[PDB]
Amino acid sequence: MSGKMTGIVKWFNADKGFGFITPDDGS
Amino acid sequence: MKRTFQPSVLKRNRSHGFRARMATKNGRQVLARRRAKGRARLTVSK
Amino acid sequence: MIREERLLKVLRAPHVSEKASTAMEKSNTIVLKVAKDATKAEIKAAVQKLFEVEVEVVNTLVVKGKVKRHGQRIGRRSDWKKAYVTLKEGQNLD
Amino acid sequence: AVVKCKPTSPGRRHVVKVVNPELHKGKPFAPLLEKNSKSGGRNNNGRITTRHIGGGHKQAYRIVDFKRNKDGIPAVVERLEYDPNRSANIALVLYKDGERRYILAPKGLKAGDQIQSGVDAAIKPGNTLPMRNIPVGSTVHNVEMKPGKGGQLARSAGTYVQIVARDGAYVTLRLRSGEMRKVEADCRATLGEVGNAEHMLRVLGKAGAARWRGVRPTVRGTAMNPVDHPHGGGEGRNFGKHPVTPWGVQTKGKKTRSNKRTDKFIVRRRS
RNA sequence: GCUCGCCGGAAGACCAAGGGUUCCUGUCCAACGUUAAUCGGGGCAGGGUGAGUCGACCCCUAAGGCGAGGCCGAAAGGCGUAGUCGAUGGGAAACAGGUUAAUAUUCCUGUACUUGGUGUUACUGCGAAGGGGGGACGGAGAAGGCUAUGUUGGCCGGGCGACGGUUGUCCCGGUUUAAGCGUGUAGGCUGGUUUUCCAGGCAAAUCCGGAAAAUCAAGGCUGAGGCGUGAUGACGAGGCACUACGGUGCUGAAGCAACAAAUGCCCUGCUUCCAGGAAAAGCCUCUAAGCAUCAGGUAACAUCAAAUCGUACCCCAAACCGACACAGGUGGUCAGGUAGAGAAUACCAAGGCGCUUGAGAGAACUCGGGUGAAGGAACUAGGCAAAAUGGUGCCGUAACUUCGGGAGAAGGCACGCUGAUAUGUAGGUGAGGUCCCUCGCGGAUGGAGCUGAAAUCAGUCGAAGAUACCAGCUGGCUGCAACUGUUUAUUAAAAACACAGCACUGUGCAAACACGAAAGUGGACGUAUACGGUGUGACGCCUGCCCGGUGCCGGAAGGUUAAU
RNA sequence: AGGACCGAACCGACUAAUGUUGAAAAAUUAGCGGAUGACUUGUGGCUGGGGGUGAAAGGCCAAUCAAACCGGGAGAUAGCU
Ligand SMILES: [Mg+2]
Ligand SMILES: [Mg+2]
Ligand SMILES: [Mg+2]
Ligand SMILES: [Mg+2]
Ligand SMILES: [Mg+2]
Ligand SMILES: [Mg+2]
Ligand SMILES: [Mg+2]
Ligand SMILES: [Mg+2]
Ligand SMILES: [Mg+2]
Ligand SMILES: [Mg+2]
Ligand SMILES: [Mg+2]
Ligand SMILES: [Mg+2]
Ligand SMILES: [Mg+2]
Ligand SMILES: [Mg+2]
Ligand SMILES: [Mg+2]
Ligand SMILES: [Mg+2]
Ligand SMILES: [Mg+2]
Ligand SMILES: [Mg+2]
Ligand SMILES: [Mg+2]
Ligand SMILES: [Mg+2]
Ligand SMILES: [Mg+2]
Ligand SMILES: [Mg+2]
Ligand SMILES: [Mg+2]
Ligand SMILES: [Mg+2]
Ligand SMILES: [Mg+2]
Ligand SMILES: [Mg+2]
Ligand SMILES: [Mg+2]
Ligand SMILES: [Mg+2]
Ligand SMILES: [Mg+2]
Ligand SMILES: [Mg+2]
Ligand SMILES: [Mg+2]
Ligand SMILES: [Mg+2]
Ligand SMILES: [Mg+2]
Ligand SMILES: [Mg+2]
Ligand SMILES: [Mg+2]
Ligand SMILES: [Mg+2]
Ligand SMILES: [Mg+2]
Ligand SMILES: [Mg+2]
Ligand SMILES: [Mg+2]
Ligand SMILES: [Mg+2]
Ligand SMILES: [Mg+2]
Ligand SMILES: [Mg+2]
Ligand SMILES: [Mg+2]
Ligand SMILES: [Mg+2]
Ligand SMILES: [Mg+2]
Ligand SMILES: [Mg+2]
Ligand SMILES: [Mg+2]
Ligand SMILES: [Mg+2]
Ligand SMILES: [Mg+2]
Ligand SMILES: [Mg+2]
Ligand SMILES: [Mg+2]
Ligand SMILES: [Mg+2]
Ligand SMILES: [Mg+2]
Ligand SMILES: [Mg+2]
Ligand SMILES: [Mg+2]
Ligand SMILES: [Mg+2]
Ligand SMILES: [Mg+2]
Ligand SMILES: [Mg+2]
Ligand SMILES: [Mg+2]
Ligand SMILES: [Mg+2]
Ligand SMILES: [Mg+2]
Ligand SMILES: [Mg+2]
Ligand SMILES: [Mg+2]
Ligand SMILES: [Mg+2]
Ligand SMILES: [Mg+2]
Ligand SMILES: [Mg+2]
Ligand SMILES: [Mg+2]
Repeated sequence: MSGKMTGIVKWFNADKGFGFITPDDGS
Repeated sequence: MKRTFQPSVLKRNRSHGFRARMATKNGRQVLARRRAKGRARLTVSK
Repeated sequence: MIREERLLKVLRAPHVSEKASTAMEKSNTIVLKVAKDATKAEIKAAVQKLFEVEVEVVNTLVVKGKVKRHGQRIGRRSDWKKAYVTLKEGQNLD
Repeated sequence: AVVKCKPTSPGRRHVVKVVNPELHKGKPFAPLLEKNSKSGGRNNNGRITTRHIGGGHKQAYRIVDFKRNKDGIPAVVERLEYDPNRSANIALVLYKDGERRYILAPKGLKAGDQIQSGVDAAIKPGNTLPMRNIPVGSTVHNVEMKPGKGGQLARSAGTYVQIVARDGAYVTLRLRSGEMRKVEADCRATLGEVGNAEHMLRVLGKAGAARWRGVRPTVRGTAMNPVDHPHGGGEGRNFGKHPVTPWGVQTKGKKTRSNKRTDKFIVRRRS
C-alpha cells in the first residue's frame, strides 16, 4: 500500500560500504 | 548521529522561498521552468 | 457604527456543544460560528443589534480545519472562527 | 615597567608584562568612543583578502585628534588612558572652553601638563606647530604629509622623526625606517617621541595571547600540498625551490614599490 | 485491584525549534503494530485551543541584506549614499485560588496594574529630523546579608497496633497563602546648594561641559529581603450527606517557632586584572525656527479603547532529524530526602514506567559476568585483556631542575560503635529580660533555647570498621616533540600542524599585498616599536667555510636588440 | 594568579570486546583525554566550484570531493568487452 522504495536505486549498494576487507596482499 | 537536515522555516524561506526566487534574474527563470512543467508547488512557500 | 449589511454577513451559525450548553447555563455565554474576518467589535455590534441583547465581552478563537480522506483521496476542511460571546446578567437568548 | 612573570605554569614561563600604573583604571570618555566591528580580513565580497586575521577581544574605537586644529587655546592633560586600537597610550586633555579630546601621549607627558597647538605655541613636548616654525634637528611625531589631512607618520608607541633640513616650501625628514622624505613646510607636527617605548619589550608567552589580539595561526607553505602553495609537496622535507609567495612572487629580497608618482619626494630609500 | 521490580540532575515536569490535530470521547479490527488484540499516536464520526498584562505583531537597532539618486561595467549586472529591512539583543503592565472528557496567568471568583485617547477643572512657555544625559554592557575572585527550600520542635486531627513489647522521650498526616500597595532595611554609589562668567557641544540654549566666589556637611539616587495590608478571605486534614461508587453537595481544626541553607537574589554591586570589554530607540532634559494668551504642557477627575495572530498535543521523544513505533542525535528551565565535598554514586519521594512475541528445557558453542588449587607473564609481535591500586588526616618523601617543580614521589599509621571529658564540648545562631536613644526594619548588655564538628581516654564486636557503590598501580633507563592545544567526519591523534620566540626580506601610506574586467573593499578608521610574506620553532650553548652554478639586488661604459 | 591540578555536566574519541544481511549506511559496553579556555554551545548572517575554507590530512563544502550537485552540448568518443 504505497509500498515503493524497495529496489528503486538500490541505495543498498549506493551505501557502497567500505570493501577491500584489509586484503592488499593480492598486490 | 547529527544528520544533514536540521529544519528551520525562516532559513528555508529566506534561502529557497518565493521572494528570494523573485529577487534575482535566475530565480525568476526557475519559476518559469516550474510553471512550464506545471508544478503544483511552485516553490517551498506554503 | 458598523453598517448593517456587514453585521448581517458576520454571523454564520450558533455552535451546539456540551461546552456551549455549559457556558450558556453557567456563565450566560453563547458560542457562535462567525465569519473568519469578523472582529470583536463587529460581533458585539451584530449581537447587540440583530438579537437585541446586551453584550458584556467577546472572546474569539480560530479553529483550524481537519484533514480528511474521502475514500483514499486526501482533503482538508476549512478553517473557521469561533466566538464566545458573554451576555450580561439578566439577558436571555434562544 | 617590564615585569618578568614567575613560572607557575608554562605559558607564564616566558611572559613579560609591560605595567604602567599611571593609566586610568576606569571607563574611557564615552562621547569619544564608537563601535569598531571586526572584519576577519574579509572584504565586501566576503573573501579573505589578508590572511591570519580573526577573532580577538572586542574593541571600542577611540576618536583621536590627529588634525590638531585647536590653535591658541591651551589644554591641560586630564588623564592617561589605554587604547586597544593602537600601541601608544592616549591622553585625555581638557581645553579651556570645555572641550575634551584624546591625543597620542608623548614620552614625558603626565597628568597636569599644559599643551597648546598653533603657531604661537611654545616648543615643549606636546605642542603642535608647523615645521616652518619648528627648529631643524628636533624630534616630532604625528606628522602630517599634507596640510590639514592629519598626522600619519610616527604614530607607533616609541617613534619619532628628526627634521634634518629645510629648503623653502619643504623640510626633509629622517623617518624611523631611515628614509629621507620631503614634506611641505606647512604641515603640522607634534613635538617629542611617542610614549610607550617599552611596548616592544613584552613577550606574549603563549599562543592564546596572540589569539586575544586576533592573530590566527600561520601555516608555513612547505607543509602544504602543491595545489595549495608553490612550496608544497615532497616525500619528506623538501624545499628545492626559490622562496615565493603563495602566488609565486619572490620574497627574499625582491622589491615591490611601483609608485612613480611619489619618487620626487623620496630622497634616499631605507638601508 | 493486590503484590514485585526499574528511573528518579530522569526513563519526572514546563517550553522553544520542528511537526501539524498525533489532543478528548464514542465506535470498529480488514490493513498498520515485527505475535494475538476486545487495545492504540491505526480506520470512521463528533468535540476541543477563549488573553489590554504570556508570546508574536509593534517601536528600536547589530552582523548583514536590499538599495532612489550615484559610480562602474560588452549586456546581464557589481558596489554603495540618503534611506529601508533585518533578533539571537533593548522597549509599558496580573497575581492567587477554583473549574472541563479535553483550554486556561486566556474562563469564573477575588484583588490589582499599564499605556493611550477624548471631555472637564485648576495651573501656564509649548515646540526638533537638532544638542546633552541615560539606556550602556568584559573576565575572574572574595565574602557579607537574604530567600527558595529542607529538618526538628510545638500545635491540631487521627491511631494504641495480625508476632514478644508499645498512653509514650510512641506512630501517621497536615501546619499553605500570591501579585499589588505602604514602609525604605542590610548594604552600594554620591559631597550638596546658590549666584556670576565662558573661543566648546555645526545655530541657539535656562541643558551639558568648563572657570570663579559664597554657604552648608548632609542631602540625594539605587536597593534584596523583612514587616503590615491584601486575607473576618481563600485553601485546608478530615468529617456530614446523597451517591451512576466515578463523583456531586455541605461543613471544616491547627495553620507557629528555631536551626540549616543555595550554583537563586541584593550583585548591571565590590575588589582586581589586561586581552580593555554592541548599537539605536523608548525615557529625562535643552532650546531652534515657529506659536502668541490660541495651540500645546502636567495635575487631578470622568469616560472610552487596548485590535489582529498563536494558544490543543509531543518536545532527550513511538509525534523532531535519522527510510522503521530505529539502543543514535537535539537547545533552555525546575533541582526533594538519607549518606556524601558534590548536579558523582547507592537507596528512595513526587511522578512515571516494566522497553508489543511468549512458553518450556537447562546440550555443544558464542556473548556478558562470578569464583578458583599450586605456580605467577613461563602466554604473546607486545603483560592485549583482565586482575590489582583507589578516600580523608598525619608522618615522611630521591635524582634532577628553568628553583615553579619533581610530588599525591615512593613508603607507612589511624579510621566502627558506646560512654566520659561535655546528661552535646569548642564554635555558630541568638530570644526573653534590662538599659540607652538623634526613636526605629534602632544601639548596647544579656545569655535562654536551637544547632554542632573535631579530639583524647576508657570499653566492646567482627575474619575484616576508607567494610557496599564510588574511588591513582608504582618505580628505573632512553628516543622524539619544549609545553596547553590541532588534525585525516567514516581503518592513521602521531615524532605530523600550530605555538610563544628568532631571523631574513618587502612596505613611507592613495602602503605592500589580496578579492575584483572596473568602481571599490580588506589591510586599517592602523602609519615602520606598524603591516605582509617566508623559513625556523620554548629555553641553554651555539650557528663554521664556499657567490663557481641557479636566483635576487645594485651598476650603466660598451656590444646586441622591438614597435616606430 | 594560572592556555595550573583532580574530577561530573559538556566537548572529544586512545584501547579492547561485541556487532559487521547491525539496534546503528561508524554505534554500544567497560575503561580513556580536556574540562576558566587557542573552551563550548544556541539563533541568525557571510564566503560558491578551478572557486571557497583550511592550527594543512588533499582534509571539508548536505551519507558524494586530486575539483560538488542538477540540467544541457549529448545518442561525447570507445581501434575495447
Ligand atoms: Mg475576558
Ligand atoms: Mg487570542
Ligand atoms: Mg599573517
Ligand atoms: Mg610566526
Ligand atoms: Mg607556522
Ligand atoms: Mg602534508
Ligand atoms: Mg604550482
Ligand atoms: Mg628526504
Ligand atoms: Mg636534496
Ligand atoms: Mg496494573
Ligand atoms: Mg531502584
Ligand atoms: Mg489522523
Ligand atoms: Mg489518545
Ligand atoms: Mg478511540
Ligand atoms: Mg482475528
Ligand atoms: Mg496483527
Ligand atoms: Mg486514532
Ligand atoms: Mg544596514
Ligand atoms: Mg547594494
Ligand atoms: Mg540605480
Ligand atoms: Mg526598523
Ligand atoms: Mg528576540
Ligand atoms: Mg520591541
Ligand atoms: Mg492538557
Ligand atoms: Mg542620545
Ligand atoms: Mg560580563
Ligand atoms: Mg525561611
Ligand atoms: Mg506488634
Ligand atoms: Mg501483640
Ligand atoms: Mg509529626
Ligand atoms: Mg505583601
Ligand atoms: Mg499547553
Ligand atoms: Mg518526556
Ligand atoms: Mg517498540
Ligand atoms: Mg529512539
Ligand atoms: Mg540529592
Ligand atoms: Mg545519578
Ligand atoms: Mg547456560
Ligand atoms: Mg573474576
Ligand atoms: Mg589460580
Ligand atoms: Mg592461590
Ligand atoms: Mg616471553
Ligand atoms: Mg613462547
Ligand atoms: Mg591494559
Ligand atoms: Mg578491573
Ligand atoms: Mg567515638
Ligand atoms: Mg634507539
Ligand atoms: Mg607535543
Ligand atoms: Mg595534548
Ligand atoms: Mg576531531
Ligand atoms: Mg579516521
Ligand atoms: Mg583513531
Ligand atoms: Mg583602502
Ligand atoms: Mg620544523
Ligand atoms: Mg649556516
Ligand atoms: Mg651567484
Ligand atoms: Mg640586473
Ligand atoms: Mg640590446
Ligand atoms: Mg587546566
Ligand atoms: Mg580533569
Ligand atoms: Mg564510553
Ligand atoms: Mg599526501
Ligand atoms: Mg561528505
Ligand atoms: Mg572544479
Ligand atoms: Mg577537471
Ligand atoms: Mg556534439
Ligand atoms: Mg554513449
